[PDB]
Amino acid sequence: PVLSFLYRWIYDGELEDTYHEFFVASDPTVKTDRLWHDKYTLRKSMIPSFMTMDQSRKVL
Amino acid sequence: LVSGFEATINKFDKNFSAHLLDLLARLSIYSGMASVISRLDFNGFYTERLERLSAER
Amino acid sequence: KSPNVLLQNLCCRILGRSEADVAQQFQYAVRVIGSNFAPTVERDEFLVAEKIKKELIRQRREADAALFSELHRKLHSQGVLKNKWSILYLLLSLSEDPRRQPSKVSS
Amino acid sequence: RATNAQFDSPEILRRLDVRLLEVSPGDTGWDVFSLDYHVDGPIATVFTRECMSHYLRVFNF
Amino acid sequence: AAAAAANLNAVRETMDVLLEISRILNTGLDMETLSICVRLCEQGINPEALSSVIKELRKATEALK
Repeated sequence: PVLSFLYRWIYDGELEDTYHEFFVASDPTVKTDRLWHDKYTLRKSMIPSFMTMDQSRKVL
Repeated sequence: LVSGFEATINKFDKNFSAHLLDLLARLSIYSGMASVISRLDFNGFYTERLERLSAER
Repeated sequence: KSPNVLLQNLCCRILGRSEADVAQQFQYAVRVIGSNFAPTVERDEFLVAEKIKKELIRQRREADAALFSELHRKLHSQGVLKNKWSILYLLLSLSEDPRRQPSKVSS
Repeated sequence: RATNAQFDSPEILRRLDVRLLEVSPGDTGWDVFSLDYHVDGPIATVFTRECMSHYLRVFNF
Repeated sequence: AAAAAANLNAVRETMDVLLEISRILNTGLDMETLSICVRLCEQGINPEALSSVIKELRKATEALK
């Protein structure tokens, strides 16, 4: 399932999780020019160990 | 008769000037958008000769 | 304290003259304050605060405009005045441009 | 119209507009006149608010 | 009381704060005249009328000359 969360976050920026199983930390109701500034925060517990930090800063 | 002509013309002239200045005052609040004020007095007469002084309130 | 002698102290603060020297000005002073004892414009201390701020931005003293936010805070902190909007408008109505102000007062 | 800046594309000519910085009697006309040149669209993410405030200080000097 | 005397110290502070606001807004008022105006605003008064008072009283001292 993380290879169905790290195989569509690479391509089309499509994600949906209810309980957080991935390092996307959304901020609600941000669709303006603060979208380039927010709605994403690199949560540091949902990054798997075979990845590295640069891989996770790129997909975001 | 010049009370049926000239005095009546002056009464109408007074009322027309009053309506005109009230129109220009109520038109100045409205923000080619200000061309409506410019066209009516392009020479610059009959427009805001008095500012309507502020009271001691 | 009664307001009529309290207004009589005001006319001897602005004028240098005594109250047995002039009573003609003070009669005119009650003529303007009286019957205009309730607000002739609507109140908000928020808008008047943003116009003392916009004046300090106009002078590019914008470190003092955020020091002013603590000066607007102190007036709320006592809470004995409810006409906090009025006295800020009063210094704003009598405001002029120094082009700059240096050596700050308060505390 | 009298000077040569009318070779500009219409967008930036529409984006600029005179900005007032508040009436204060005793203040000459030179100190309150500055253009705004606001910015909207997707390009506004590069030109943040803090950038515009610092440009206003540069203009005032 | 005691808190009713500590607030007198704190309004003595507030008058100096308003004096700083008076000098950065460049108004010719001192600590003493503002102390009349705060007591007037306690009873409730218009700053629009006080501004007209101050603009007339300073411009009628050469009319009592």
